[PDB]
Amino acid sequence: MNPIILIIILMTVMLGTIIVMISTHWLLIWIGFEMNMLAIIPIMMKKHNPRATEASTKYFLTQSTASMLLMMAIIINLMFSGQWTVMKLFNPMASMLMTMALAMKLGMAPFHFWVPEVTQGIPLSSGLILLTWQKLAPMSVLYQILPSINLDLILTLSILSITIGGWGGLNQTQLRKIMAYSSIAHMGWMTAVLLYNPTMTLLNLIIYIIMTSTMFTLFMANSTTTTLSLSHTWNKAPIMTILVLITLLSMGGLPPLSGFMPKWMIIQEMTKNDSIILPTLMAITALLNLYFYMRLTYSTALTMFPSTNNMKMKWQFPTTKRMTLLPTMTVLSTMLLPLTPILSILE
Amino acid sequence: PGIVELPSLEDLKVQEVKVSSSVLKAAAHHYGAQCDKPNKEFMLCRWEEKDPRRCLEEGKLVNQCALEFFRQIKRHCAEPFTEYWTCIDYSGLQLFRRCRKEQAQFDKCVLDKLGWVRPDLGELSKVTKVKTDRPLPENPYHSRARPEPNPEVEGDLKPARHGSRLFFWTM
Amino acid sequence: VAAFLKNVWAKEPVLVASFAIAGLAVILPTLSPYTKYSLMINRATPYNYPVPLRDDGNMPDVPSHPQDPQGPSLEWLKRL
Amino acid sequence: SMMRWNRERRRLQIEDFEARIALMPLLQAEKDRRVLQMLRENLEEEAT
Amino acid sequence: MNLMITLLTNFTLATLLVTIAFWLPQLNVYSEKTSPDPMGSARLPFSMKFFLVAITFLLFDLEIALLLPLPWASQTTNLNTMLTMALLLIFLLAVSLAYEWTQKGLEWTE
Amino acid sequence: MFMINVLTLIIPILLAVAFLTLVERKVLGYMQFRKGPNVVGPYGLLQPIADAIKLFIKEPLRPATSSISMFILAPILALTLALTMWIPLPMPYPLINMNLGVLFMLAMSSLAVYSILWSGWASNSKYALIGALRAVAQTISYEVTLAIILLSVLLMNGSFTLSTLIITQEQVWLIFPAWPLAMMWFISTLAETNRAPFDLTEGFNVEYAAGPFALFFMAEYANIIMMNIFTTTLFLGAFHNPYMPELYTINFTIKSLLLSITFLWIRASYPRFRYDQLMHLLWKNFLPLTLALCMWHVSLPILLSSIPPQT
Amino acid sequence: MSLVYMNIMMAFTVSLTGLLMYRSHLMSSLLCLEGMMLSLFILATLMILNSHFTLASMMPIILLVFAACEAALGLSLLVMVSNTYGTDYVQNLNLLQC
Amino acid sequence: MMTYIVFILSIIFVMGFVGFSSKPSPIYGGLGLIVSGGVGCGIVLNFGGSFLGLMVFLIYLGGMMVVFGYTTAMATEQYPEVWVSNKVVLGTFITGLLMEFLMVYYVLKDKEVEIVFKFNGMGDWVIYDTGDSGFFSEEAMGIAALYSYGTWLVIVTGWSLLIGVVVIMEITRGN
Ligand SMILES: CCCCCCCCCCCCCCCCCC(=O)OC[C@H](COP(=O)([O-])OC[C@H](O)COP(=O)([O-])OC[C@H](COC(=O)CCCCCCCCCCCCCCCCC)OC(=O)CCCCCCCCCCCCCCCCC)OC(=O)CCCCCCCCCCCCCCCCC
Ligand SMILES: CCCCCCCCCCCCCCCCCC(=O)OC[C@H](COP(=O)([O-])OCC[N+](C)(C)C)OC(=O)CCCCCCCCCCCCCCCCC
Ligand SMILES: CCCCCCCCCCCCCCCCCC(=O)OC[C@H](COP(=O)(O)OCCN)OC(=O)CCCCCCCCCCCCCCCCC
Ligand SMILES: CCCCCCCCCCCCCCCCCC(=O)OC[C@H](COP(=O)(O)OCCN)OC(=O)CCCCCCCCCCCCCCCCC
Ligand SMILES: CCCCCCCCCCCCCCCCCC(=O)OC[C@H](COP(=O)(O)OCCN)OC(=O)CCCCCCCCCCCCCCCCC
Ligand SMILES: CCCCCCCCCCCCCCCCCC(=O)OC[C@H](COP(=O)(O)OCCN)OC(=O)CCCCCCCCCCCCCCCCC
Repeated sequence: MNPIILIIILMTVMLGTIIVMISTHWLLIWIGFEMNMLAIIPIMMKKHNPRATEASTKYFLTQSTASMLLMMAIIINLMFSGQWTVMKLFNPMASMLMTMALAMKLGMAPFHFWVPEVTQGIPLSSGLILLTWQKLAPMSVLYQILPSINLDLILTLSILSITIGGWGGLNQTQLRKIMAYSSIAHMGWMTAVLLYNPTMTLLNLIIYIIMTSTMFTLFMANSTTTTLSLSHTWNKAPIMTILVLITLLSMGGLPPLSGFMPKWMIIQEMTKNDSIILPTLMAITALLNLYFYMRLTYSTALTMFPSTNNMKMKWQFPTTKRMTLLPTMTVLSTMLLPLTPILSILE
Repeated sequence: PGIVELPSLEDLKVQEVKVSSSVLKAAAHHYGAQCDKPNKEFMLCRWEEKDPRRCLEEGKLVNQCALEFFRQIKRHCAEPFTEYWTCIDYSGLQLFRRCRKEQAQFDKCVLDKLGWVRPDLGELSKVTKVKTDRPLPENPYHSRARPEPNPEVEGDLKPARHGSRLFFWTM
Repeated sequence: VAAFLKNVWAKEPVLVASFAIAGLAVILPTLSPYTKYSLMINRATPYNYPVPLRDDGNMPDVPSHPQDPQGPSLEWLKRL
Repeated sequence: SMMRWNRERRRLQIEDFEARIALMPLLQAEKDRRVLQMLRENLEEEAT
Repeated sequence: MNLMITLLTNFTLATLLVTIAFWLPQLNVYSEKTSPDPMGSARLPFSMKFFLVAITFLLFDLEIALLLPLPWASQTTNLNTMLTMALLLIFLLAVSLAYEWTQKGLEWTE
Repeated sequence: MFMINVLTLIIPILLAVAFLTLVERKVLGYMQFRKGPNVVGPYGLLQPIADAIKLFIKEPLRPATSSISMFILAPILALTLALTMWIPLPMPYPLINMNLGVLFMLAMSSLAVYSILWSGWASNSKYALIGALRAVAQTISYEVTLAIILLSVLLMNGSFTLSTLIITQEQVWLIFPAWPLAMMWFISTLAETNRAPFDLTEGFNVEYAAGPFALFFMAEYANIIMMNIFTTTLFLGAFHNPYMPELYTINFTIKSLLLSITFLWIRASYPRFRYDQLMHLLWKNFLPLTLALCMWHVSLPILLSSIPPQT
Repeated sequence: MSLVYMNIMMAFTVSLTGLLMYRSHLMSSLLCLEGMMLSLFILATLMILNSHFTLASMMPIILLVFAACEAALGLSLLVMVSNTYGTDYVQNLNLLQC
Repeated sequence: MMTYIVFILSIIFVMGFVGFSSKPSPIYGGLGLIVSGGVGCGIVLNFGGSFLGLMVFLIYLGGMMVVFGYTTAMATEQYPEVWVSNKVVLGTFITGLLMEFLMVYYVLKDKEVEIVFKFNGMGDWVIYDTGDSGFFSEEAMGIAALYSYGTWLVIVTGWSLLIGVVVIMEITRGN
């Protein structure tokens, strides 16, 4: 791809998300999602193999169906309110359809069935864009319509997201599918606290984006797409062996790392509202995520080490990859729990 | 809720201007010049009362002054006006520009026998002022009492008492 | 700037005519003395009823009749 | 030619619109009495 | 109503002429013909370029759909804004055509 | 009484299409230093009748259609869209007087490509389908410049109303302020109707019988006469006395006959384009000029203070 | 609720369930998706015309433009799939099972 | 019956969506969606939104379903059907369309008027011509205010169309 065309298309992705964030009119919300989808499709087809075309097709179909359901929600709101302000909705039918459409856009379960496939088919940088930047616009719309969101619906989608994103990561050796099921679990955590305190939603979204970008930046820096290929990193770049894995200890949510901060603040703000069963069971399923991701940590900085001979040739070459913000993102994703009351800046 | 209050059918009886649309359009500019004051009183009453039930007598004055206008045409300039609205009436879009000689003869007979100058281009679309003797409607929308707003913040901003108070963080 | 222009008017006169007409269409209405009259004609075209004002007692510019001297004029439009 | 004739057509449009404006109070009074007549007829038939 | 009556008349005349032009030569008992192309029997080859000209049509047709209310847009009171947005829409249609040019998109059906 | 008006529209359309075949064969005859038909009728007046009776009793080609439904609906849609393009035409008064008659004709002419596409798919041949796809791509390419030229001229009309376009041209023919739009419009109408030098289909619906081929042929000629009448009304607007409308009718009929004969005289004068040459002619020649003149006719009535009225 | 809007929503849901039940082709999926867009156009148009709400008259045109650009994107994706495999079958799009 | 023409066209619209949504083939699905677009355009035109219905015919059916049929003809390889003499090749077509229009009549049965006559739509349905608008269409002026009022909407729409051109030329090159 021509780098000018790449810059213009990435600015169009960013512009679509900014248009969703700043606009007060529902048609401009729908326009921002259309522009965001249209612009992100060539980022996925950047390498032109059949897997990226299949992934772009499945992503197009799911996001297109979600855009149509979003416009049907907007149209029902115009029926029952005669106006277009992006605020609460004035029909439970419009609220239900817009919550379903945004859950399809996030890949929350049971609309999760595209995220591991699409994340598998596309490269690591476009997978990073899809799992970090594309979450921002539907979480903004869910932030603005929360006087209308049905409680039982959003809690059902959140627990089904956390359970399916947990039980998806057992059978996986592909790193992109692991990050996709981690995405499904974390979006369930974010929408669990949405109707109680959406500042903790924004805290979980920011910490998740930092940890996800650290993991995808390390996967790009090591040229590893599978567990089996990630396990050759100790003989090639030994500082990458610890950074990937203590960032991955952050991502499951485990103290004293900063990925324990969002889940702890979510449990904290849901027990103010006299919900005790629900954060307990959601964090038990997060321990199931810890179970599988700790097995991956064992496989990379423990048992299955063995190397090949052509590592002897890779030893004579240093990295030229621009590991952009990787020490910054790695320090932010691990040592930020002593600065936990910084979360008031998101209020 | 409440009974909607409608005027009787005797409150709605007035003598009607039983002429066609080309007949109205042929005398339109002279009607706007000559019948200006009750028409403008009525349309001020109509955009202020926002209710056709509070405008019935001004509408009757409009209908009366229109009937006096057409009687005053009929007594003086019946044949040039008939010659003019017949030619206006032939057209599909009812053009003024197809009928300039009948317009000239109608304006000639009207300026001679009655002294009515046809208004220039720009005049009948002016916003005029109307002297009324009825009171201004103080609540034409019948809005009830507005909800009292939430109290604003006032006072200087003291620092947080012992900081964030988040479980053990002393600042 | 004159050798290139003759070279492109020799090679591609369709696109030279296109860029010249589009350039005139861009930078010409900013230079015309009649662009203000388009605005003045469009805002003098009475689609709505000129709703009159309640005469409070001090409005010496608002007329009482169309044929009164005060008020906006369209003699510039009849003359031009 | 189109300059002269479209200016003339705008003046003829303004003449037609002033004819409409002069006719509007009569038509508005008749429309008011029309809809009040129809609502009163429907009210009496609702009563019977 | 007059429109729909005229449409029904045109459709009925068209279907009547099609019915006559199919049934009138079938009254002939001519013969039962036995064993009734450049390629032999192979698959239809897909051509990427025909699809590209169809999509370029669709995108410029959507830009034309944006261009259509301009004779009504000329009547506005905000004429500087209207003229700027009209010239901007036709300029973005021209930028689409220039980008379609300079990436060899209009080639072998230019 | 309205049905009398509809039939006296649509049956003289079929008669004028019938004798356009005679006029085309005679004019192509005399321009090629020969004669057209003069034996069958007195100077060929019975040639369209003999041709129509021959085409409607000829043996059907007996196709194995890929679809029954599209094989039947492609001539029906071709004839219906050929006949509905005539009802808003102000000659001087339209049969159906509508506010958006220009836009109506543009929409019904955009619908006309489905007869080509369905006729090409409803045959078993792949070469017929390839020819139909090339014809559809040609037609959709030239509809772009149709729409943009038409919008640019309607910026002098004031509305989409066809009857207003006579009022627009009461002082000057509209070809005088818009002759480049007129000539690109004329070649674009020449390329809409698959007409030489743009008839590459004769260099898609050859699965049909002689009867249905006559139906596609007469839909094509109704489109040709219609587009010439529309171009006459659009650029060469006749004088309309509202008391004697037959003056306008004689005047636009003479002008539309001259423009149809100009189609006949262009097909007898030029070699055909190669397919990419007319794709080039659209996309790289007519379309930049069309966008530039569209900018020019947007911005010109604002700089001349000559914006036409909406009504 | 209102009468014709129930029909337009029912058409939307029928085309939804057509998109939500794949039979054979990706083109049929794009057809059901654009039928959903058509029903959205009709429903938005009937509301905005019924309400006499003037500035939303430009809304369904923008709906049509953005979603037909979306459909052009879908047709290009289908073409790249059909050039990969030969057909546009949805069962040829299953390499992301593993 | 003639009062209820918008409801009848909506019933035809729902039946056409049932027609192509059951998906016999993408080509017959495209044909059913063309017919459904025409009758839904008739629904729009029978409120008085004439520019929006002509936008349906000119843009939806005129460009987009053309490109859908054009793309569909370049896939899904054709095969013949029954072609026996004119009773079978056209008489079965006439009887099939007669059964389809008799189905359009047959879905309007006594179980339907229980929804119709209880919630009578006509009598007060199309309230578009309630009073006077003036010398304009409100629909046309609201569409025309895309240029004076809708500046941001024009910017984002034209930018998305330019980006659409760029995006199609990137993903179709295959390199
Ligand atoms: C006259 C003008 C000039 C005056 C100048 C006066 C000062 C002169 C010296 C200038 C420099 C001043 C430095 C800061 C002042 C002292 C702060 C302090 O000790 O706070 C006590 C703080 C609370 O104790 P306190 O008795 O209640 O308060 C005494 C004061 O009133 C404390 O005041 P406070 O109560 O207002 O403090 C507010 C609040 C007080 O704290 C709280 O409210 C409690 C919550 C604190 C966070 C707990 C998070 C637990 C979960 C995460 C654990 C992470 C893993 C641990 C570290 C692993 C290794 C990296 O602070 C925080 O929440 C901040 C977060 C903790 C950072 C503390 C400052 C670190 C600066 C240097 C960092 C170097 C790396 C050390 C390791 C990084 C972690 C500390 O102690 C702790 O939280 C325990 C950790 C130890 C604190 C850091 C000690 C700093 C010196 C380190 C030297 C050795 C470095 C070795 C190499 C690098 C490491 C391998
Ligand atoms: C509607 C009534 C009738 C109207 C007239 C039409 C009837 C006459 C028809 C004649 C026979 C045509 C038969 C078909 C021919 C098709 C081929 C053909 O003509 O191709 C078109 C040719 C194509 O060009 P070409 O192919 O010859 O050139 C080669 C092109 N390159 C280099 C790219 C390979 O020309 C055009 O496209 C021009 C169209 C008309 C443009 C009019 C411009 C007007 C002047 C503008 C201003 C100029 C000065 C610059 C600005 C100054 C500012 C101060
Ligand atoms: C409430 C919150 C509101 C919003 C606040 C801000 C949110 C920020 C969200 C960040 C989302 C990041 C999305 C991904 C980066 C975007 C730019 C991009 O495309 O980078 C990838 C790029 C591709 O280059 P390419 O040529 O494809 O290389 C492949 C090899 N040939 O280049 C590469 O591959 C180079 C390798 C390194 C890439 C590192 C990218 C890191 C980006 C994230 C930084 C951390 C997030 C910011 C801080 C927290 C914000 C919440
Ligand atoms: C500012 C106003 C708005 C301007 C933008 C809108 C214009 C309206 C028309 C839109 C045209 C869209 C397509 C333009 C593409 C330009 C690039 C191009 O075509 O380059 C190739 C061409 C050489 O042609 P070639 O590649 O060989 O094609 C085969 C046939 N020979 O190379 C060329 O032909 C060179 C083309 C560029 C140079 C033309 C210079 C004309 C200058 C006229 C005087 C100045 C007018 C004012 C405007 C500024 C122009 C710089
Ligand atoms: C808006 C205007 C539309 C106009 C449409 C029509 C255009 C054509 C106008 C007329 C052209 C010429 C008509 C005459 C043609 C020649 C007829 C003829 O001469 O037939 C002779 C033939 C044999 O006769 P026989 O008895 O053998 O003679 C031997 C003599 N010792 O005997 C026969 O063949 C038998 C008799 C046949 C007569 C045919 C007459 C012409 C039929 C035309 C049909 C349409 C008429 C117009 C309809 C619309 C207007 C009302
Ligand atoms: C396989 C099926 C059969 C295929 C062959 C036959 C069908 C295809 C060919 C014919 C297509 C017909 C298209 C008709 C609608 C065109 C747009 C239209 O109605 O424009 C006319 C007019 C708009 O002008 P305006 O002046 O604004 O309105 C009058 C108010 N003064 O608006 C009016 O005057 C409104 C009048 C009432 C509304 C009539 C709407 C049309 C009838 C319903 C749809 C019929 C066609 C369905 C199938 C379409 C193709 C699939």
